[PDB]
Amino acid sequence: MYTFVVRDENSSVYAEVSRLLLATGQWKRLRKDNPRFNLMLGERNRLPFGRLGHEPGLVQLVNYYRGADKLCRKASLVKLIKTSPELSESCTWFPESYVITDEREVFLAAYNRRREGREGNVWIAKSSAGAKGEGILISSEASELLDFIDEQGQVHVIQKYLEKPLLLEPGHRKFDIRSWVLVDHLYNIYLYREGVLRTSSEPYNSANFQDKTCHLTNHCIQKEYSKNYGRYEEGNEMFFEEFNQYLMDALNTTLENSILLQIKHIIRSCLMCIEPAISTKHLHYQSFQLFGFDFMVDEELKVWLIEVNGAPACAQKLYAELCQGIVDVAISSVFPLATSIFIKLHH
Amino acid sequence: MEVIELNKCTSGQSFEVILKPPSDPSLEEIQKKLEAAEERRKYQEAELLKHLAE
Amino acid sequence: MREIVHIQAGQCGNQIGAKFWEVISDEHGIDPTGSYHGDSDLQLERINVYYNEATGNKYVPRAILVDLEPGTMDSVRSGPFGQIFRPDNFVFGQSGAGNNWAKGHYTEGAELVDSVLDVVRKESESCDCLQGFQLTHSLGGGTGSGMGTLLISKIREEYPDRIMNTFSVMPSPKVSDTVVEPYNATLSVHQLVENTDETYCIDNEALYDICFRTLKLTTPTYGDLNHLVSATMSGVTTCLRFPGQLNADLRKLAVNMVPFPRLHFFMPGFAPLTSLTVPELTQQMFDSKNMMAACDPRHGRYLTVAAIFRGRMSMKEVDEQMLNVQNKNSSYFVEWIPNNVKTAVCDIPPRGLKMSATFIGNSTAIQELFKRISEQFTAMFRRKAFLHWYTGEGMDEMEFTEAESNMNDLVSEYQQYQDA
Amino acid sequence: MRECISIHVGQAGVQIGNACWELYCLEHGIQPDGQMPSDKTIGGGDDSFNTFFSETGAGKHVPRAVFVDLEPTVIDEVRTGTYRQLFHPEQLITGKEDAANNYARGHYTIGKEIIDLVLDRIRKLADQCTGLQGFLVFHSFGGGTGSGFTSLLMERLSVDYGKKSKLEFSIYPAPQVSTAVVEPYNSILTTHTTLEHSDCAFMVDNEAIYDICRRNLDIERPTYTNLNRLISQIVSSITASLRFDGALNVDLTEFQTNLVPYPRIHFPLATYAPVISAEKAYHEQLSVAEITNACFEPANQMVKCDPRHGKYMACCLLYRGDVVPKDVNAAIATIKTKRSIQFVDWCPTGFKVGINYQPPTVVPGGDLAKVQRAVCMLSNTTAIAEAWARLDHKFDLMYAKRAFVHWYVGEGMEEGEFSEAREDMAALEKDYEEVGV
Ligand SMILES: Nc1nc2c(ncn2[C@@H]2O[C@H](COP(=O)(O)OP(=O)(O)OP(=O)(O)O)[C@@H](O)[C@H]2O)c(=O)[nH]1
Ligand SMILES: COc1cc(OC)c(/C=C/S(=O)(=O)Cc2ccc(OC)c(NCC(=O)O)c2)c(OC)c1
Ligand SMILES: Nc1ncnc2c1ncn2[C@@H]1O[C@H](COP(=O)(O)OP(=O)(O)CP(=O)(O)O)[C@@H](O)[C@H]1O
Ligand SMILES: Nc1nc2c(ncn2[C@@H]2O[C@H](COP(=O)(O)OP(=O)(O)O)[C@@H](O)[C@H]2O)c(=O)[nH]1
Ligand SMILES: [Ca+2]
Ligand SMILES: [Mg+2]
Ligand SMILES: [Mg+2]
Ligand SMILES: [Mg+2]
Repeated sequence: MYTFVVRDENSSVYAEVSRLLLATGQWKRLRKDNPRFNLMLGERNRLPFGRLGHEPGLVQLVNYYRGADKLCRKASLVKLIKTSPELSESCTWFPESYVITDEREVFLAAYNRRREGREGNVWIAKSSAGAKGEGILISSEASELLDFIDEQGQVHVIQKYLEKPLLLEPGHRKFDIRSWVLVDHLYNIYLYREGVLRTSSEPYNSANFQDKTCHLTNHCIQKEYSKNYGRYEEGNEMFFEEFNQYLMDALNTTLENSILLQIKHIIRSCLMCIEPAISTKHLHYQSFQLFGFDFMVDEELKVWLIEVNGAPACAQKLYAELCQGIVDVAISSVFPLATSIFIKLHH
Repeated sequence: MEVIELNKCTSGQSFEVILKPPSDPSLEEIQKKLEAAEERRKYQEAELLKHLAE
Repeated sequence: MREIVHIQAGQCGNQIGAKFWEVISDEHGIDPTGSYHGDSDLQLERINVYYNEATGNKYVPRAILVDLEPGTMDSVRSGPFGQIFRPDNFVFGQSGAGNNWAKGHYTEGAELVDSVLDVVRKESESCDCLQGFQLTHSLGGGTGSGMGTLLISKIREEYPDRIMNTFSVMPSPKVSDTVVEPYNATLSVHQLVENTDETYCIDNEALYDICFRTLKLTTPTYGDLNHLVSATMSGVTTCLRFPGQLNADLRKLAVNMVPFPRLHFFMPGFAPLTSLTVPELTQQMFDSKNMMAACDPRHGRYLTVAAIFRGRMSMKEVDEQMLNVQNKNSSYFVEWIPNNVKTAVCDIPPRGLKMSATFIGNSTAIQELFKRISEQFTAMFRRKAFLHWYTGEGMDEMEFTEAESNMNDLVSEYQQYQDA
Repeated sequence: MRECISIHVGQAGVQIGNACWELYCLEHGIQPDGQMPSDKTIGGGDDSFNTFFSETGAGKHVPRAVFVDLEPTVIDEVRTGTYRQLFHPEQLITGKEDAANNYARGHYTIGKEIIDLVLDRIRKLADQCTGLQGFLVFHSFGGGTGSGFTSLLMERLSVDYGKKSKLEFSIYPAPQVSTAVVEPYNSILTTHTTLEHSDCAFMVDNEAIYDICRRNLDIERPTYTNLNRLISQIVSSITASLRFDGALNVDLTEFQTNLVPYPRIHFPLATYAPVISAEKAYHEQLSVAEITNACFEPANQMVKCDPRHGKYMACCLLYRGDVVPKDVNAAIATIKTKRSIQFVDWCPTGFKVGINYQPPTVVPGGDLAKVQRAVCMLSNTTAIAEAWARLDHKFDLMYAKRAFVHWYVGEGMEEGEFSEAREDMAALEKDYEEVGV
């Protein structure tokens, strides 16, 4: 049969993956340091890529793409989009972002440009360290944002805040879309049919930007600091069936046409840009990886990329269907035994 | 893509190409350590022989 | 590293040694008279490892036959290959050892040991590059255990820089001669733990079980057990005796098989068991039923393994099957010694069989065997039963308590390394 | 002209040296009896090939080499082989008992007894040199002789010829083709001991050469002969600049100048293309662009690692055969567009290129097909640190339990040497990390 090792003890998705692998009866689970494995569910930090693919008589596979971090760290993503010809600074689906090699000087210029017109000058300061939904300040004055940046030790990026976001009703509430993507060892790009909408439970407000719950749509922040949680939709999470129904009823369009095309395009562009850097097609070991893409949708039904998560958490209701899918497409394809849930994004 | 310092002969050529620009222990110690190792080994052998003698 | 000096002591030692010499003499094309009638030069390339080239192009085993009784050595001299051995290499007394370790080690054996060492010295002087010594003996009797261990100690004193290798037959009540076998064995193991580099643990319990429940022999004789032993000794010495990519010698074996100095007791294995594809060879030789030490390797872990496949086979499938067995039995190999399994192939199969495989494992499951001995020891020693046999030869109870402690310590070290 | 002296230590070094000198004789037109009909200066000369061959009055061309092994059989094969009369009997030095895969035996107990004799033979060769550049040292990491005795010899050479350059060709151990369980220990022990005495070292991972043989030569189970003929091709590429008329890497100091910006980071990665089977009756001769691109495929590297995830400090392309600069430059521009080649900021992004018009030479009746053009790339990249990491980890697994340590202590070493060597290796990995990202 097959062997696999677990090194990311606390990750929901791959906890379930190992559960199902063991349940198949044809996979053994060794100790974390045992080198004779077929499959490594690796750690998120300092994963020893240098040691894989050196065991004679062992085909080795790992659930992470060495080099994918360039896509999954904020400043790294901004530099990738700015310096990569495949998706230049002129690419329309990523907000105007500046790293702060420092880009403060070139940011002040676009800020001055902002000032001339009445158009909004709202920005959002972001850092990769603030995973716990904190470390962000939204204000129209740049001096405040820069003072915050200096007060915080980590490196940051400033983004243009989407002052006119697409608002759900009833509620007048903001949201973001999480799409799950699986890249297998052949670099097929599979988009999970089911995505989620993390919805701001408490209505949006253009006046004050310190209203953190109506401006920041994160499940944890919404659960902790929002008075109503699950009022409009269960768990502050909407799924594509009802969201598509709402799109039809309110805007007379479908999820596939108004949103999903742009999402597929952005996923394909990002993952094709870095393919030459991270592909394992001719490597002594193989990689697959699951990504969580986060999108905003503005008032004009345009889709914007916010961030890419390389260590994504799933949605409780979907864990079962997606995890199995992983096994079927990422693991069992390299290690056989014994209608699809994905969309192949061809290239 | 600047080629510089082209050299040719009948056996072949060599050259350089710039695509972008930039942005001991003495013998005494040897003998000493070799003989320190040998003294450790000699001591170990003498310990073995002492044990065998008892 | 060329010449090996072979020593067989006591009844069991000399019987298994005789069978070893006739088996390998057949393999090398040497007949009972010592003349070479083989067909391949590969039989003679490294024949000096075990044979001296005498006058008239005769080959004489570099072997010394020791006993405190003349009987078994008389029967050896009378046997098929009896005339092959060097006449003055027979060294024997008359009194015997009475299955008494003290007699072989302290009293009777003491009188004969210097004569033995004189013969050993003469054999070693003629050696271009002496590897060391291999001794065949049992641990349950008196001459093999007591006098063989005394010999090992004196030889180490004279040749501290040579490899000491033993084939040591362990006692079991299933093939018991006397009730004092555990005593003799425990006292011997202490000696072996200190003065040998490699010991092949030949367990009479395992040999009996294999003869009874696998070869279907209803009543196994000593010869039946010996046949298994000689097959194992041929297999385990194959790479020393024949040219191969390995270029094996006793010291390289010790260095690569013994990670900790005291844990140098190997479980041999053989396939097929007699009185076949590469997958079958691999599966059988790793099967507990094919183990010569009566221990369940599924009860411990392999520190190191060395295996030889003999016959005309694809080395590719041998590699594949060895890797497959390691992967399907991953839990039974320690993970903190990388690449701890070594394999070789020899194109010359043993007599009558076209494919065979021999296995050497340094497994912590060997602790079971020592536990078995220790318990049997303590059950008598707690009552001081049969001690007078040994105190009458001058021994004290302290020496028994010391041997007991050393063997229990050995067991605890094996247990330590089993829990990685 | 300035002579170079080859030193082949242990089994791996001796057999690789046999392959190399066979290839040299084929490339220079020297027969197995040492006669070289194309040589018109008898008993002497100033030619490029004279850097590797001295001449006798009888017109015999004799390698400037010594072969050392603590055991005699392998060098016995040279004494009684096709090139028996090629070497002077004093060039082949053997003992009686080997190091038993034990670095301590090679370095301390057995090696100490033979170091003076080897140095005397080496001095006998050096005294015949008007100008001596340095030494090329062939050995394995894994063997007891190749590790311990080589380290001892390197220290003594530093003492005796401090001015001279020392280049290494080192076989990095692989389980697919291995002899000892303790090969990691030896590997680290010798590296730590040799690091400050070696100016530039070309590591060849047996795993990479093995897989290249299996894959490109369709050899099910490669032998040491297969591995060594491929290695000899690579080594010949590296030394052709020393043996032939040229402008690039024409002396041993140039290897350090061109490839090594820091003394301790002196392990350049070698990549070679094309490797094509002689047995394939149908073959498509590859262009300059194709072999140059192959130079950036991990599958063609002498060590398996991913240069995409490291940084370059130097890059040198050594072509042989039908190659003109035009094609090289075009192919480089293409590759630069299509590949991830990041240099360190404190070095220029450039390639040094050498072209020898003579196509690669193959042993008649070998597995390597004759090709019209070939290329060996030597790039000093931090990605090679992967190898060190791999090796160190194995060391750590055993040393945590002190497994096998008693064999080394029994020869006179202390555990302190183990921990000291491992600390030096940790420092080396730290250096590679600092230069790279
Ligand atoms: N590529 C290649 N590797 C070899 C060759 N011979 C041995 N090796 C490798 O070298 C390592 C063993 O070292 P050896 O050179 O055989 O040992 P040694 O230098 O003679 O030292 P001793 O232990 O005394 O025998 C293993 O990793 C082998 O795989 C060879 O001819 N070619
Ligand atoms: C079954 O009868 C055998 C007898 C042997 O000797 C008399 C050897 C072995 C001889 S040897 O001279 O090759 C030394 C030796 C032994 C084991 C090793 O591994 C654990 C290694 N290291 C290899 C590695 O890295 O795995 C080396 C034997 O096994 C091929 C089998
Ligand atoms: N430029 C912008 N315009 C409007 N809203 C923005 C924005 N940038 C970020 N946001 C809001 O920030 C919220 C969280 O940001 P983000 O997701 O980048 O932080 P994060 O990575 O810590 C949480 P996660 O990685 O789980 O999605 C989103 O809900 C989004 O609405
Ligand atoms: N396997 C095997 N064991 C034997 C043989 N002869 C004796 N033994 C065992 O060896 C021990 C007896 O010792 P023995 O060799 O007879 O005594 P010694 O002559 O005094 O050394 C007991 O465990 C016997 O079972 C034999 O031919 N084969
Ligand atoms: Ca000349
Ligand atoms: Mg995040
Ligand atoms: Mg008896
Ligand atoms: Mg050797």
